[PDB]
Amino acid sequence: PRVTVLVREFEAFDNAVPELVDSFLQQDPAQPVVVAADTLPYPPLALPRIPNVRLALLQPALDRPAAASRPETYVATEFVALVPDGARAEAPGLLERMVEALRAGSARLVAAPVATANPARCLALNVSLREWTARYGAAPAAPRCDALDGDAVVLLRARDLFNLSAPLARPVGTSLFLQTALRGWAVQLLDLTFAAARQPPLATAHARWKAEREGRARRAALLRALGIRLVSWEGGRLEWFGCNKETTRCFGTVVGDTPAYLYEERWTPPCCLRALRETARYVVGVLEAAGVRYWLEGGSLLGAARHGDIIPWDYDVDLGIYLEDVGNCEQLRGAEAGSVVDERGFVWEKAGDFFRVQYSESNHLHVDLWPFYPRNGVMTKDTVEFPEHFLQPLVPLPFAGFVAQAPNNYRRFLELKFGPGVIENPQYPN
Amino acid sequence: PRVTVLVREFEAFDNAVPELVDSFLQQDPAQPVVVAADTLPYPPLALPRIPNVRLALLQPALDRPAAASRPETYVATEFVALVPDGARAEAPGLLERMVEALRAGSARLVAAPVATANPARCLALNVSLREWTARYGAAPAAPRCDALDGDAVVLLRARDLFNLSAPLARPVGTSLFLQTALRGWAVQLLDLTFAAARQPPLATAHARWKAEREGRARRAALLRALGIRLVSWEGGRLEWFGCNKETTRCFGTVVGDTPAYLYEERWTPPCCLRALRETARYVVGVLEAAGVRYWLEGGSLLGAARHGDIIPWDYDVDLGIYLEDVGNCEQLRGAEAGSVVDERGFVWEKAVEGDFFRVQYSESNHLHVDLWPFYPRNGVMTKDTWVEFPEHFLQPLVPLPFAGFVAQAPNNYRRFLELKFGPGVIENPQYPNPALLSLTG
Amino acid sequence: GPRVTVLVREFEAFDNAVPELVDSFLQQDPAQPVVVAADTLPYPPLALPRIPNVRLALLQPALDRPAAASRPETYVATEFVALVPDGARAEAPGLLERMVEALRAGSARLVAAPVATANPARCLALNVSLREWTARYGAAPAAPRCDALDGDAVVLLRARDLFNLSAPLARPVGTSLFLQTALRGWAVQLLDLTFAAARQPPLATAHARWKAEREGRARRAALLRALGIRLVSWEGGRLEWFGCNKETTRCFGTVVGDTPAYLYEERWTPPCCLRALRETARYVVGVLEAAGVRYWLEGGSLLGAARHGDIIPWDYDVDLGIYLEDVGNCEQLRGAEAGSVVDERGFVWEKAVEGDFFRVQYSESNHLHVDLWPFYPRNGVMTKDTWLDHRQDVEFPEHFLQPLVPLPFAGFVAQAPNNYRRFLELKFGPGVIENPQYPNPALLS
Amino acid sequence: GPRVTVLVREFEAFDNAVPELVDSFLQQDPAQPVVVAADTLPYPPLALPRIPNVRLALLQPALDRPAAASRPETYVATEFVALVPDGARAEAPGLLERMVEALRAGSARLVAAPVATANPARCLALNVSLREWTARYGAAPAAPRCDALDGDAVVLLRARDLFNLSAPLARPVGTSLFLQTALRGWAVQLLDLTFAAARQPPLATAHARWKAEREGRARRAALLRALGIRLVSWEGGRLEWFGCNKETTRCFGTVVGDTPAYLYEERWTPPCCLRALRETARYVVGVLEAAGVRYWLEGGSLLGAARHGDIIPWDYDVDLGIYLEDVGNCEQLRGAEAGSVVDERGFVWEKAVEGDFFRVQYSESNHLHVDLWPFYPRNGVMTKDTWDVEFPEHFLQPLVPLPFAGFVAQAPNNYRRFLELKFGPGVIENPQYPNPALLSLTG
Ligand SMILES: *[C@@H]1O[C@H](CO)[C@@H](O)[C@H](O)[C@H]1NC(C)=O
Ligand SMILES: *[C@@H]1O[C@H](CO)[C@@H](O)[C@H](O)[C@H]1NC(C)=O
Ligand SMILES: *[C@@H]1O[C@H](CO)[C@@H](O)[C@H](O)[C@H]1NC(C)=O
Ligand SMILES: *[C@@H]1O[C@H](CO)[C@@H](O)[C@H](O)[C@H]1NC(C)=O
Ligand SMILES: *[C@@H]1O[C@H](CO)[C@@H](O)[C@H](O)[C@H]1NC(C)=O
Ligand SMILES: *[C@@H]1O[C@H](CO)[C@@H](O)[C@H](O)[C@H]1NC(C)=O
Ligand SMILES: *[C@@H]1O[C@H](CO)[C@@H](O)[C@H](O)[C@H]1NC(C)=O
Ligand SMILES: [Mg+2]
Ligand SMILES: [Mg+2]
Ligand SMILES: [Mg+2]
Ligand SMILES: [Mg+2]
Ligand SMILES: [Mg+2]
Ligand SMILES: [Mg+2]
Ligand SMILES: [Zn+2]
Ligand SMILES: [Zn+2]
Ligand SMILES: [Zn+2]
Ligand SMILES: [Zn+2]
Repeated sequence: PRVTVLVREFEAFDNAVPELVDSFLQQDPAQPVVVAADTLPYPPLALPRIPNVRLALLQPALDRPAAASRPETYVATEFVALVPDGARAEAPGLLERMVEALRAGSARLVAAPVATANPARCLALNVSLREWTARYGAAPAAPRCDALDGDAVVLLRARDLFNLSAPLARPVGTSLFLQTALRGWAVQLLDLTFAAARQPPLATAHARWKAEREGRARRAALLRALGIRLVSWEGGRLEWFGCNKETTRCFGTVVGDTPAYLYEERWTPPCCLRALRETARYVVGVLEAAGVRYWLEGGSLLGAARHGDIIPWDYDVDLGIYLEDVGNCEQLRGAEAGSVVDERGFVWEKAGDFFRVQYSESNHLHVDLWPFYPRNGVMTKDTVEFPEHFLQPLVPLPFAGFVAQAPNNYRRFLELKFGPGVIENPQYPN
Repeated sequence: PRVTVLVREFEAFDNAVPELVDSFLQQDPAQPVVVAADTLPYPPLALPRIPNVRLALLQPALDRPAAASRPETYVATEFVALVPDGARAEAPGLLERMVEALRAGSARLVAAPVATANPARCLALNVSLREWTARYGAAPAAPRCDALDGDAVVLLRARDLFNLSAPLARPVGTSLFLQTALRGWAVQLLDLTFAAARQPPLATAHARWKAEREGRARRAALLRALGIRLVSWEGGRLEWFGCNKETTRCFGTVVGDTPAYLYEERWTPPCCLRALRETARYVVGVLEAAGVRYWLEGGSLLGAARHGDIIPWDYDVDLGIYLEDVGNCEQLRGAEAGSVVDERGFVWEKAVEGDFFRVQYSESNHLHVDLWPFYPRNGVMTKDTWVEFPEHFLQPLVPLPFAGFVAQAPNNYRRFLELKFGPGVIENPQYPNPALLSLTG
Repeated sequence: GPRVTVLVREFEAFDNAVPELVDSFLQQDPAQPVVVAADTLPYPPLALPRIPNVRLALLQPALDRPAAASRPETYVATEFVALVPDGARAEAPGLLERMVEALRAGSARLVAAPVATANPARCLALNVSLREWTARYGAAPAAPRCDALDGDAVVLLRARDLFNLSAPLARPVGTSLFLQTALRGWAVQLLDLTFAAARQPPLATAHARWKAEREGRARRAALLRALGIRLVSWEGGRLEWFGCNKETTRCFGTVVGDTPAYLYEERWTPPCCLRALRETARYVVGVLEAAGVRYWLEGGSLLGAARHGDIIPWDYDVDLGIYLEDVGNCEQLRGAEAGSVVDERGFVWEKAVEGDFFRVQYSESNHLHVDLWPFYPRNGVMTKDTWLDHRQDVEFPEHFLQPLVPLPFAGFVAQAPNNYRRFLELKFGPGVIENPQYPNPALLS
Repeated sequence: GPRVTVLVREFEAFDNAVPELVDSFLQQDPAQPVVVAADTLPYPPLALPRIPNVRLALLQPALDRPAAASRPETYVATEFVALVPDGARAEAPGLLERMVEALRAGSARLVAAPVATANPARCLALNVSLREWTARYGAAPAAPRCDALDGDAVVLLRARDLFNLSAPLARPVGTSLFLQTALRGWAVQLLDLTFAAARQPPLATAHARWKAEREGRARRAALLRALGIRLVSWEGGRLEWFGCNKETTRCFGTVVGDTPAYLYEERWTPPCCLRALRETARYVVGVLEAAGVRYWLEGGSLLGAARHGDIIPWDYDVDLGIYLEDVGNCEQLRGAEAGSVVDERGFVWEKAVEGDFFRVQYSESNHLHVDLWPFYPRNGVMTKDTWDVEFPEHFLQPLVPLPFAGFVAQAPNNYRRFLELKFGPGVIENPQYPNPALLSLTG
């Protein structure tokens, strides 16, 4: 029952890794221990320079072979225990007990909380790569859970850990369970408890603040690298890791009416959908303030009728307007002379049948406004047409968080425009 | 089929990779081809959907196994030919001709220029990790060289390529030869030319500007990641990638009197030495203008006597001054009352601790010159906090080259240094010792 | 499930196939843990792959290394370890795992697989007797279950068992390992799996082979001496000696307090020294008989003869009584009164300094000896003028010498007093024949 | 409960006072832990008290013992160990306790107390250089704080420090202990406490001392060779050598791949090998000057002369150039064209296998060598018809004196230029010592 201790989560400027390592060596002087890091920690860790204790440096180097940064190559045992900074081994044979639990149970990971101020708690977790989203909540079947929040020793087989795509990406507590929950693995939070370091790290408030800030930065870089734009929690809290008003949109220019996320087998990033909703809400309120007649058009009306929202692989919003009302709103008249950035940062342009409103100068998610005019009972443009009774009157229809205006009898309208059954038969990307 | 074509250097927004792939497949339908990218290239490359053409995405991903991001997974032949975008296969048999050249010569790498506007040139390259420097120059034994500049097809054994730490780090033209030259491997530039693509990529000024901006950013990040702080051409045309007046110094706060770079088995970053030279020259200029008697002290004097420069693993500069001259210098007078940022960004501080003065390069970069005031008492220079020495060593001072200018040193400075440090200190440098440092701490 | 560290110990630095060995295992598993152990850093360089799972363990002390750096168990983190000799190659995949599975399913603590060299391992029986400094090998009665192996094999066992031995990696490992496991009652199961031989085997030339065999023979002799094996025997009767001879010193050095050093080590007289004592006793008796000197077995030599016709197994010399008036008959004895004499066979004869007796030494260098005690009849009672402070040194009635009787001793027939039971009880006490004890029980019993 | 274990390692089986030593400590505290350590069972018998707190530790492999039996830490259950030499005696009660109090309150890893023998311990400075294979001793400038002790002292340190060393009990302990602790930068503090001497001191006769010293110097020589200490010096002098010489092979033997064995050891050239190289160079230069052969320092020899007046400390030969037209002046050189020549002082002169140069080896057995490269002017350029880059003749018109290896050699004029032509700009100022990591990568 040989288990390698692997230490990955610590701060070079303030850690208790020498105590952690010394505590395991007091129980077994030949205990295999691997401390992993991206660069050589400074100030020096000053680990014991004995063969069973090794520092694994994970970044590339001009003077090292490929194997030197592959952590599986430092681990020879069947099992591996991930130990966070702040833990120490006090009683003996605790790794042995965790191994027995793993072999007895049905969960590929077992875990023991560390008696810190934040000992690990069970969590439910779903990961939807298609929607770039990870959803956390309370774990119904605890102590069997999908993920942990807080400090714990996690033990699993080395062949399971190191066949993951990113086994030691930081923060481990986020990165590991995103990968294992996606594979359908469970973690059993055992009743065993590891003691805290007798001299804990981050004792001052300044040190904790510094560490929390570095940790938030690592978590944000991790989620961006792995395609998680949104972390949501049971109870409503949202964590965003995508585009915003001062960045570019996530996918950039489209070619052939197929954005890049479709070729990645994903749908629209949720931050982009959020920016579209708020631009739809903004434009609609501007149009209504100026007394401009508008209705939902094209795919936006289709999504409104289907689920009251933007079709989740769509990437813009379409509204129709009465051409004779264009003069009623200041931004449109401005848009005819040139680009107009208004007081809220939105960008209105004509560019030349329609108008386009972009979320911001940098973020080019947009709403298109298509002007129609009644020529003789049918609405028509000049660069397909439809009867004007569909606009007399217009009906309320929930869309993108607010109440939009839609053609009356819009299901009939939508089957006119797209064919029979379009609401019930979405054209899923493949 | 013994060679796998591997395409790493191209841009998603403007490339000729489809023509490249097609050109090799027209010569052999079964030719193994791997296009490597960090993420899925957009717009779609639309490569042929055949078993011998694979798109390798090297970034880690939540739904992929470890092997998916390891490039050797995608290659099953003895050799790899790195092919830059813009090249095209025209004459058949070029790859197998390059294999024959490799087997018969002594170079680990063989290369063929691509007939673009920037065809590959043979280069010398010396890589010193201790001094964080990559020194390029003209190749004395061309067409045997250490590195190439420009477009070439590069063939080598897959075993050799994928044993490197960063075999496909971009730019390949830079990271490959940094790694192979450090190992002492040669590349042989053959008398063979690959043709250029018939529709070349990046054919507009705007497209090339975009590509060059992105390539420069990738190179700067690569050199920092690998610890190359200085790149030179024939000892000149310096390109810096380290610290400067507006940043922190490279190694930050020193703990235990041993800076971080010694644990990394290296010497002082050359950007830090450059800043130390500039600060010493500036301080000496100020002290002489104000009429302040100074001399090189400690390891600065030792370095000056040894080779006229800072000892290349030291990280500061020490000068002695006459205490009664302190009042002559505005900055030193100001430093007694508090920290002073002068006209040119240098920070002058009075040590309340050890009773010396410290001049820092900038507010953010704490590379420093230390100033040690002494005062005579019965012919012996002494101070009140802590070795004292006879005053006659200062009567007179003598000129001594140091750090690119002429400094002042005690007369008989070899005797001076020997009394301070021991006999033979000038001839017997205390070279850094990683093994010992690993043992003592 | 099973993790096995490959550990290489048996190779020559001047000529070996370790690179091929290690590379063959890396071809089956790139992260395969491999430990090469050596006493000093091999030159020319081994040039192993400088990868974290391949390590060089140096078993030498060094000024800049902790104690752990030369203890090989700190390099092995796995449950199991496989000792692999140079000249072997990993060819079939998963052989180590099949070995782990056989060990777990069997009852032996060691399992082994031959290597397809010109000398593949073979099953042997082995008895070790430290008290008699002897190792006895024979044919395996219950093959493929053995006590020892002869020849090349991969040997797999638990790290905790290997590294709890006193000298786990002493060379030659093929000798050293099974001396330690057989003494503990452990068995090695010879499995029906075969590792392939190296494609470019080491020691390809006759000259390189010949230098390797002599270096190995020197290491084996050093190992056996270090561990106190003086004699190795094989079924068929063949003997290898590793102690005394006519041309060296005797094994133990000067004896204080009647108790030689080996008895405090809980061992008996080395077999090297006993053989020489028998050769010297046989020779001296022949000289005295040919010279017409009446002699009889004395002291511990007579007691050993009465018990089992041989030297007592913990004694270190031989004693004979002679008639003083016969001394002049023997050329060596006449010479010995004038000084030290080295005779026709290299035996050394001297008249001692202590107490009016003669001593015959096996050689000039080897001081195993026969002591000759001259007696003369006073009035029917044998006597001498100077006495040693032993309870065994007394007068005795001449009728015990009239006549002498034959009695086997040390491989030949010797002359003994008649009624030698009563003779022995008179000088040692009642029941001496039936109650063996060490030369002086107040110190060691 | 006691917190120090007395440990005895330095004694001779044939003549010791270890029974008196043990008894004296047990008299102060009958429970005092005592370990006597030896490589084999001491004979004649020590006959130590048969009590649980007195133990004999035999540090020898044995067929019937567990690995732990030969590991000294196995025998020590206390925080501290006191190494006590034979000839010492415990009289004043509570001396070990004062030593523990001294160690805890000071900043030295080791504390020591002299034993009042005829050779009481003295405080010494010691610098250990593994790269130069040298131990330099001297007077201790900051006594009572030392790097090392000479003479008889009880030494106390933590068990975890002592048994963490590679060779904690290697003999003689007085040498091996402080080589290990001084290398680590640990201090020993010589306390103002004295242990008494044994009432019946061991080794009381001249003959007994003679035997003890003979085996002790044998142990020291084997210890220093095993640990890679080739040279011991006192105050820079009184050299004591433990390497190669005129009668032996050179330390690193045959060089494969132009990389001598000492580089893989992460060390530089052994000092005995450098000493023989200086002697051979001085001799060869003396011969060539007497015979009228023009020569000059060449290659790395010139580089070492220009940099610090000596052989570069990780180089292992010496290179000189000569005028080919002058070779006939020297008898040894003339003989070398016919075959190998062992001259009157044992040096071996040979004309190269292939490569047209001459080689002078230190002796028939020791192959440290000086190479001579003959050049000849072909219109103002020096050239050898075999290939040491060709160079212009004016660098030798005239030659200049240059200190090298303890004597004055001839160098090309403007040797700074000369070296930069052959090695590249700034070569004198940019020495780069061996890089073992780079050696481990490239081979
Ligand atoms: C043992 O020595 C090594 C130095 O080689 C050091 O790293 C380690 O911490 C030491 N251990 C103890 C317990 O002193
Ligand atoms: C995860 O998926 C299940 C459906 O399989 C769902 O009911 C559950 O609520 C999801 N978990 C979270 C935390 O949203
Ligand atoms: C992945 O799993 C397989 C099968 O368990 C194993 O052979 C391989 O070593 C694993 N990869 C690792 C540990 O990197
Ligand atoms: C990989 O590179 C290392 C040098 O760091 C070398 O030791 C090893 O042999 C190389 N492996 C192969 C297969 O070339
Ligand atoms: C080993 O001892 C056993 C036990 O008496 C005996 O049966 C066997 O004959 C001996 N074998 C050898 C080879 O001496
Ligand atoms: C000796 O065996 C024990 C168990 O019996 C084990 O814990 C220990 O690691 C072993 N020691 C060595 C040095 O292998
Ligand atoms: C030891 O080294 C120091 C510093 O290098 C030096 O001052 C001292 O003289 C040296 N001592 C001896 C005995 O060599
Ligand atoms: Mg702390
Ligand atoms: Mg659109
Ligand atoms: Mg300083
Ligand atoms: Mg007898
Ligand atoms: Mg006797
Ligand atoms: Mg040479
Ligand atoms: Zn977005
Ligand atoms: Zn810098
Ligand atoms: Zn014997
Ligand atoms: Zn030498």
